[PDB]
Amino acid sequence: LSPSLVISLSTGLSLFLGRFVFFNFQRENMAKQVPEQNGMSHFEAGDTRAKEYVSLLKSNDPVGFNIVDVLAWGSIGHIVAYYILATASNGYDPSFF
Amino acid sequence: ALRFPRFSQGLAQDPTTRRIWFGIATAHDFESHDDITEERLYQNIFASHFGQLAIIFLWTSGNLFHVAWQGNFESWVQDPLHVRPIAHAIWDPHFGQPAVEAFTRGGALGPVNIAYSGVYQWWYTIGLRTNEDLYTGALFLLFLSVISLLGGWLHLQPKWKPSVSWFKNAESRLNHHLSGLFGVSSLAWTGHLVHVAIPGSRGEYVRWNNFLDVLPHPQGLGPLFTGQWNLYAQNPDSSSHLFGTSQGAGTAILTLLGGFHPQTQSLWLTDMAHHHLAIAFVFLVAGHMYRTNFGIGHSMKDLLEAHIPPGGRLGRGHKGLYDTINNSLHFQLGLALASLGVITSLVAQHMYSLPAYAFIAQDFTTQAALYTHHQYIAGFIMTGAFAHGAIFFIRDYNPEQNEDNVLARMLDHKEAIISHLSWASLFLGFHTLGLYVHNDVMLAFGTPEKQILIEPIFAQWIQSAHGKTSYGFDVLLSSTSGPAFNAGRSIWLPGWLNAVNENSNSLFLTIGPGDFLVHHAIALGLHTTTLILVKGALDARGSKLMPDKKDFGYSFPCDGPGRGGTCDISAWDAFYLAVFWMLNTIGWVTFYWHWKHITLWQGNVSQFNESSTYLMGWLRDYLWLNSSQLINGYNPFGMNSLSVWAWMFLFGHLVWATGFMFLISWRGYWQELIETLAWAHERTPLANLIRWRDKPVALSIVQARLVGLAHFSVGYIFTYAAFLIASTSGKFG
Amino acid sequence: DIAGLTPCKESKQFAKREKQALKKLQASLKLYADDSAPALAIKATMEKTKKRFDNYGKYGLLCGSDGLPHLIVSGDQRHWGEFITPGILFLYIAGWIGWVGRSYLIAIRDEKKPTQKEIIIDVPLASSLLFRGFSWPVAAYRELLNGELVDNN
Amino acid sequence: EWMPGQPRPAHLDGSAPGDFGFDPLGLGEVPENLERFKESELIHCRWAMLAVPGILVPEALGLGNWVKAQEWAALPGGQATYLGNPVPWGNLPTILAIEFLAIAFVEHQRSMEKDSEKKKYPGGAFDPLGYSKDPKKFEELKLKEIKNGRLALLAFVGFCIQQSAYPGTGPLENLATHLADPWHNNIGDIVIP
Amino acid sequence: WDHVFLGLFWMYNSISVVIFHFSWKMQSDVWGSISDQGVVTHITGGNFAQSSITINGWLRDFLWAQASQVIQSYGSSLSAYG
Amino acid sequence: MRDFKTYLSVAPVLSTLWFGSLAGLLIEINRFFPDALTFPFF
Amino acid sequence: MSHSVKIYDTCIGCTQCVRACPTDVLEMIPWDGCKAKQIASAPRTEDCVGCKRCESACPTDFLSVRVYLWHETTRSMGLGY
Ligand code: CLA
Ligand code: CLA
Ligand code: CLA
Ligand SMILES: CC1=C[C@H](O)CC(C)(C)[C@H]1/C=C/C(C)=C/C=C/C(C)=C/C=C/C=C(C)/C=C/C=C(C)/C=C/C1=C(C)C[C@H](O)CC1(C)C
Ligand SMILES: CC1=C(/C=C/C(C)=C/C=C/C(C)=C/C=C/C=C(C)/C=C/C=C(C)/C=C/C2=C(C)CCCC2(C)C)C(C)(C)CCC1
Ligand SMILES: CC1=C(/C=C/C(C)=C/C=C/C(C)=C/C=C/C=C(C)/C=C/C=C(C)/C=C/C2=C(C)CCCC2(C)C)C(C)(C)CCC1
Ligand code: SF4
Ligand code: SF4
Repeated sequence: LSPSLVISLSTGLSLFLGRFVFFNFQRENMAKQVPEQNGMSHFEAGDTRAKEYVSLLKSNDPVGFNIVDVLAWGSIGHIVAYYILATASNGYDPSFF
Repeated sequence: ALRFPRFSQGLAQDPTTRRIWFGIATAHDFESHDDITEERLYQNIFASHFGQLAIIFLWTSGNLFHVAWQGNFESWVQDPLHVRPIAHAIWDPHFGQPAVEAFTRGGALGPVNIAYSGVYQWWYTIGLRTNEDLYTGALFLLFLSVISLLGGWLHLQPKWKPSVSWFKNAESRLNHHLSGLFGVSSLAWTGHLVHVAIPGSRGEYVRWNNFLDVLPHPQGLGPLFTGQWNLYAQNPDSSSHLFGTSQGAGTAILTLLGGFHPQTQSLWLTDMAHHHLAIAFVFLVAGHMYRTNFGIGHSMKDLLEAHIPPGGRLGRGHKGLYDTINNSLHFQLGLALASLGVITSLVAQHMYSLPAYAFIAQDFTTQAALYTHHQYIAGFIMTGAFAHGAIFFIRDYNPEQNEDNVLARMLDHKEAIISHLSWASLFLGFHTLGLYVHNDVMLAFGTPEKQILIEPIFAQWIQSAHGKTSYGFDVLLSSTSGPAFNAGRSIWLPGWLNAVNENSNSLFLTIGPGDFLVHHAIALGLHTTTLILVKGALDARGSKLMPDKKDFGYSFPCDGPGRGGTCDISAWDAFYLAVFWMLNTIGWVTFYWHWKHITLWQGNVSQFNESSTYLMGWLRDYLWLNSSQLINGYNPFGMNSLSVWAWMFLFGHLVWATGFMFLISWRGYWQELIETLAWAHERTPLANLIRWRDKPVALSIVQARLVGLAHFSVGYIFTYAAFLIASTSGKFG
Repeated sequence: DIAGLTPCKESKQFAKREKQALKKLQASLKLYADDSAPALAIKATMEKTKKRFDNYGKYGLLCGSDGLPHLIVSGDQRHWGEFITPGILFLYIAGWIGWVGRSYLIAIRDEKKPTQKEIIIDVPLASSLLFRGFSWPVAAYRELLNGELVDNN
Repeated sequence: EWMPGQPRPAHLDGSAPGDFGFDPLGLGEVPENLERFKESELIHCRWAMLAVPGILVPEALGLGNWVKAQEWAALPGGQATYLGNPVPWGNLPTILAIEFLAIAFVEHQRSMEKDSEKKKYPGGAFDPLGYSKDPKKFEELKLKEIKNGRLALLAFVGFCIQQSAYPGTGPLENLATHLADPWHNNIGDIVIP
Repeated sequence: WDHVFLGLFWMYNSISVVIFHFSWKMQSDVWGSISDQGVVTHITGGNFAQSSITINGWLRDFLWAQASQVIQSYGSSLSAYG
Repeated sequence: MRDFKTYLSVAPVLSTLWFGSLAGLLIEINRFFPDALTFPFF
Repeated sequence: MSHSVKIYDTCIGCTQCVRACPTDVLEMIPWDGCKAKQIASAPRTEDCVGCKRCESACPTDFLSVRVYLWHETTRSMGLGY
């Protein structure tokens, strides 16, 4: 196939799914899941390196789509695209049935 | 404290000699020390880990340096067969001249020891070819040891001392270790295989000089970024390929073809590169799971809280278990040791059946030593896992924070678990011993046909399900019309089936009724050792005889002769009893392995198939028959190179028998003897001038149990190691 | 031919083992006159060996490559008499013994000094309860159904 | 009641549509769990209702069966066919991509609603003929939907089991085999080979 | 009582060494067979003088060598001893 | 006679009688049905 | 630097714990929590050897006298030399 077209299409579809379809569920799950030790969060327990970067996660997007979500969903898209490319290149693998 | 040991005020003021003993066995138990806090304990653990890494690196560097300086690696590379590896030279002033004669092996000019650790094959496979490479590797490992020591010193200084909450940041640590320590390291090893080891196997010398000039593929990184990854699997090495030379070589980098290399009888290097690349991908993916400072990810606390089955069949589920597993170091240590022992047994069972290094399948003594070593290591590590679980139960378990958990419910129904383990062990022992005694009696009476020989139909069916065709089962991977066979037909099935169906390697050996009996004995040993360890862990906090055992610590001698007698009532004593059963189980496993392989290598598997079904066959055809050259290491007529193994054999027998007195004879007799000895020294002229500073006392009960167990284990290991190496070196196969 | 095992009545090695046994027995027999008691004992032993080998051949046993019969416990209906039928018989007898012992322990449970009925067995009650284990599966199944088999403490 | 002469479980009172008091394992003790089970059961039955003609009709029209229609994706470079005509864009990556794109965001809006009745029976644009306006006929149609859907689930179990018993053939072929001579070819032959 | 229990093992050890000494010495230097010519051939060939001075000699030429008659007794009249 | 029967009902004497009867039964069965490896009656 | 001998309130008042002591560690003091109007006490635990004869004679369900082994001296190790 054409690597550029497949990679762009898969990354765009993954970012679309993350921004529109699976955004509210993900946001609710990160709201419910916060790492805590002994009943308190990692940073307030005394760990200076466990502070959450509120500047990096602040975004001007209307829904709150920040750079970390872009990186994660782009990773999903790139992985899916490379899986598609490597499988389509190989004219084998569970084909004899 | 004002006296050794300085970490214990109670031991420092002891006027007896046990202080000198007890300052040794309590030195690394920081939690029992004086005036310790949590953060100091964690920092001491960190520094000791850095030290342990330094000693590991130094030991590896010493191995490389001694092989480079006194070994014959360069001459072993040219002729991997018909050349014995050399570990290090021998300089013994007590040596006689025939000892110098008999120990001059290889191309060496003096006495040398023959390396049985397999480091030669491992270094030859991964690209090392000359002694300067070994010198450079030893220097690099020494530098790594110095770096680890410097880091351990640095991270203890008040400026760089980590906080306790930093150690309890489990999510970030697990994410980094899964992605970086596992994924990135496997990716780097893939890079080493692709850039150096695989071209080295094809006759190309790739070092740091030609590192940036030699292309691993003719097409470069283009097939990596533009899709079409299969261009890295175009032409693999041929069946007529010779290792280390360009004859029959290929240009493929990542392939999935099963089986072994035809010449080295080991797995393909390209297979290993693809395996480590896939493992790197999987671990790098898995290292982005848990939450960190970036907002996304999972919280393992809420992961444990959420998994509660409705209906209350598990109580409160895993509620509050994160706090207990994070706050307790012994919980983490027990889980780490359990997993490490399981994968160490996996390493042992997978290296002999699927050898990983060139020309290591032909080296039988190396394979036997490696298997026995790693299996004993795994047994000891599993015993330690259970012991540290018992330690956690005594020390770190909080019943108020663990109410109705999946952990408290173990203590709720501990009687059922212990009784069912007892039933399983008793049933296995009863029936296995009965079948063995039945076979021995039947063959003693001249009627071998009346034996009870049960074919392991289940495991044979499993072997047929993996592709073996020596049993006639037409099942998956053995029938040509199955969907499992048809799906993987074109990728790896021909090589895998060729390796499996070949009856010369250790891949899926043919098994019979003796294998059935010895596997059931193995199950008996595993179940009994688990019974002892689980009983100790679950009765560590108390029982009906001693309801307040938790107040007496992990290791205490007894609770007096009251209530009928309370010897060996602590969980430490349960560990001490279970060490014997672990040693017996590993002895059975390694006996089975060594006898099956020493009958296969001779091409005389009928001897094992006909003699392993009764215990007299084990005693005669394995222990008595294979020890002739071992005990003939030195005789009145002279000596040979097996004299060291005979001496170590007798040494192991002696030190195995010496622990019997720390285990049978007990303290009061020796104390009453020491009293008379002290009187004799105090009343002997010219000897009252010399007086002791520490009052001589007998060995403590727990101390004597540990000393006897240590002598017992040393005797076990040294005796079996001497017998194994002498049997497989007097005849190689 | 399960698991690559030839039947014992069509195995050359089985007949070979019988030949070695008979040859050794004849070598022992040659030392005595045929009308003597040791000769008669040896002849009886040889006849017993021949009957044993014939029975093992005719029973349907599968003989391995070493000439010895191999039992199959996988549940194959051709070899249900090697493990499954003797296993059922053993389970019946063991349940009989266990049920009789449990019934005796229950019967002497509510006495003034029950231990005196354990060191010294009260024979009439034991002989009365001996045959109660003949129908042990039915009694055990009903007791489990009525919740009398287990004790809730 | 599903089983006459048997007491009803305490969780079920018969008020629900299709509430015949069948819960031997007691899965629906928790009321919100029971509501989730009602929604999941309704979705399963509706999917099987869409399934059953979608399996029978292509077999009746001579286009293969419901297992032939998935063979093309197994073949390398397979081409899908509709009504005997090959769809130009009918390849496995494109079909899977459009299925993931459109099956999501239609299963996502279904999870946005929080009303349990609207989660089961949304109405609005999904009820254009006004069959839910009258309440008595609404409950009657609820019961009819429940019963036909349970029948469809049983039919799909029959589909899977008959495909496992007779590999690579259609359910109507099995029906014709039964109708050829019913006293000889049926479940009995596979239940006792 | 525990002193008696400990001394039982040591009496066992002493008597075991004594009977091993007796067995090997009479098998090597006393017991044997007389030929018609007049020569004497012992059971173990008089190896007590050179082998019994080492523990390896006791392990090999006495235990290992003479245990072949008890481990190979299966199938014969001495199988009860095995 | 009652005391002697009580002595016969004690644990070792009763165990000896029971196990001797069982051993005799097993020995006679092994004489009349020798060399039994399978259950061929069915 | 001595074995820790502790008395709990479940003590009946039997003096067997005191009579069984070979080093005169325990004694009987007045009390009001039992019929015997007395309880055991351990004021001389510095001479305790740890023989646990005292808790081998305690008749309660579990021991009202408990000896926890601890730091050992010349008189706690039973050394006459
Ligand atoms: C990505 C960067 C990173 C890396 C590389 C590491 C790496 C390490 N950390 Mg971790 N750590 C990290 C992030 C990281 N950490 C962070 C962010 C935190 C804070 C939250 C911590 C907190 C932390 C603590 C508190 C401690 C460590 C420890 C360690 C060391 C473990 C001991 C060992 O060497 O394992 C070696 C293991 C492997 C390389 C892989 C696993 C081996 C598998 C199980 C076996 C299979 C492999 C294969 C078959 C091998 C073949 C062998 C060959 C001969 C053929 C290791 C150096 C310990 C320490 O520092 O000791 C000095 C420790 O005490 N870490
Ligand atoms: C090699 C000899 C040996 C043998 C046979 C046993 C046997 C046993 N061990 Mg012991 N053990 C040994 C050495 C041995 N141990 C050593 C050296 C140690 C280290 C101190 C231990 C420590 C130990 C621990 C810590 C535990 C055991 C337990 C067990 C039981 C395991 C389950 C099972 O196999 O039962 C099968 C039974 C047998 C093999 C023994 C009976 C032999 C036959 C069947 C007798 C039948 C009687 C016969 C008719 C003779 C008549 C007697 C008389 C009239 C002449 C079993 C009783 C575990 C347990 O209790 O499980 C319930 C357990 O918790 N053992
Ligand atoms: C009266 C019959 C009797 C019965 C029904 C049971 C029942 C049970 N036993 Mg117990 N047991 C008995 C006697 C009995 N036991 C005796 C005499 C002993 C001392 C050796 C034990 C010691 C024992 C152990 C060590 C274990 C059990 C276990 C078990 C359970 C599993 C079965 C099994 O492991 O058997 C194994 C049985 C024995 C080891 C052999 C002894 C049984 C003899 C053959 C029969 C006793 C019958 C009696 C003397 C006859 C009197 C008749 C009356 C008319 C006077 C099961 C609840 C296991 C467990 O708890 O797991 C749940 C287990 O670990 N039992
Ligand atoms: C809601 C709404 C809304 C708006 O407002 C309006 C409207 C639109 C109107 C509406 C809608 C509607 C609809 C769509 C409907 C549909 C239906 C269906 C499809 C059903 C099925 C249904 C279905 C069903 C019952 C099914 C059944 C089945 C069966 C019997 C089967 C049988 C069989 C056969 C023969 C043969 C083989 O061998 C076997 C089997 C396979 C077993
Ligand atoms: C501004 C904005 C916009 C735009 C946006 C965009 C356009 C974006 C893009 C984005 C992107 C574009 C992203 C990406 C990402 C990616 C990443 C982050 C990565 C991934 C990857 C990875 C992670 C890896 C990979 C690999 C390799 C390395 C090789 C081997 C294989 C693999 C695949 C594994 C709009 C207009 C809408 C609106 C307004 C605003
Ligand atoms: C005391 C204690 C403790 C400890 C414990 C231990 C030490 C344990 C061990 C454990 C163990 C040592 C375990 C093991 C396990 C194993 C498993 C779980 C396995 C699995 C497997 C599988 C799942 C497989 C599968 C398969 C097959 C069959 C083949 C083919 C492929 C596949 C993969 C599919 C702790 C600290 C925790 C806590 C406290 C208490
Ligand atoms: S401590 Fe023991 S002996 Fe003393 S009064 Fe209490 S129960 Fe009696
Ligand atoms: S342990 Fe011995 S010395 Fe100490 S209080 Fe008890 S009886 Fe007295």
